[PDB]
Amino acid sequence: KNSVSVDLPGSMKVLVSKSSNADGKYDLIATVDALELSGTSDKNNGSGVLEGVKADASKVKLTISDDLGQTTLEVFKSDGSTLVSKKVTSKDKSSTYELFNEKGELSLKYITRADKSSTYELFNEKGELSLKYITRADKSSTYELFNEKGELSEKKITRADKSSTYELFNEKGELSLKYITRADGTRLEYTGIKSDGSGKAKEVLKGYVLEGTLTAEKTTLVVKEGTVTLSKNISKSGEVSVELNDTDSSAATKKTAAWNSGTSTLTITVNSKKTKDLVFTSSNTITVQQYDSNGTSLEGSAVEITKLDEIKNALK
Repeated sequence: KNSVSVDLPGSMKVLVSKSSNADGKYDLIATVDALELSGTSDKNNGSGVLEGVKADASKVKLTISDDLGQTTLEVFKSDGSTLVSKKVTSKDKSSTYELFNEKGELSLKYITRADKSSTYELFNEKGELSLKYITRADKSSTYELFNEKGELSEKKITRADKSSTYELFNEKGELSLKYITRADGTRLEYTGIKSDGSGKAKEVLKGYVLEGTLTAEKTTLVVKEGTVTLSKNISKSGEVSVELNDTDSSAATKKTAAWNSGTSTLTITVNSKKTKDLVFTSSNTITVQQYDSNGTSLEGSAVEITKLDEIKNALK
């Protein structure tokens, strides 16, 4: 026919006859997710109502507002009254999609908007929220999954700088696992978390992993090489303190260390002579630098550690 294709909110197209019929009306045809719909409108721009029937006897109504600014796609049961789904989209790309349960209440609601923020919600058979995933215009998000009892089972909060906190709870809704991912990608992993707040810790750094424990007061990661044990403590405030302990009583080879929290540096000494500086950086790296053989001042440049063995080597 002489028809015009018209683009519609919601990534749909309608075809509207160019010629009015005897009654002053225009025929409309449109395929939406493979299904052909049809209507007759008194308007000639693509607005109006189209209808179609699916092979499962479901009934589909598309309503297009006068100014083409908004479309409503409804899916009904075979009675053409009981709702299955409804999708409303605007010209600015904002849209709400709703799926209905046999009760006639929402089982799913999903809004996606202009700035590309969105909210996705599932509702259980009680009418209660069972999952919520919200994404923001800066790509931050929060995800919550609840269990049948309505307690939290899984939670992830992701920030705009890409840092995140991921939590898993057991079947009683108690915290079991927590991953804290930093903005730079490094991670603190807490597993086997117990009622008393202690558990296993790992810090995942770029190239290597430290292991340790969590207690009520702090996280302490430990590297041991022979008689020497290095401990990195992270306090509740995020404050780091480092300790070195050497079970070697030999005055000639025993390591002792002095921490400086102002410079986040542990200085190691052997036989009254400084041997190296281990610096615990705000960038979640560890550098090692040696002194000269008199122990007077640092030589060379600091080397950034990328493997656990390098830490071990520094403690020999």
